Amino acid sequence: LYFQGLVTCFCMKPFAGRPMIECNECHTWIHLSCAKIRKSNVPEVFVCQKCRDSK
Ligand SMILES: [Zn+2]
Ligand SMILES: [Zn+2]
Repeated sequence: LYFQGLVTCFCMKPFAGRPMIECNECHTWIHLSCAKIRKSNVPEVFVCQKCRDSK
């Protein structure tokens, strides 16, 4: 049950045992649902919105 209360996603809500996905570039852990990813179609490579719009 580690990191249960840890907030890493941009939505400011904690892990809470919800499915997560890591940005391939900034290494931030984002909620799978916040990443707008359907559980039936999880990409090999995920890049968060912020990294996509870098600089
Ligand atoms: Zn989130
Ligand atoms: Zn990123």
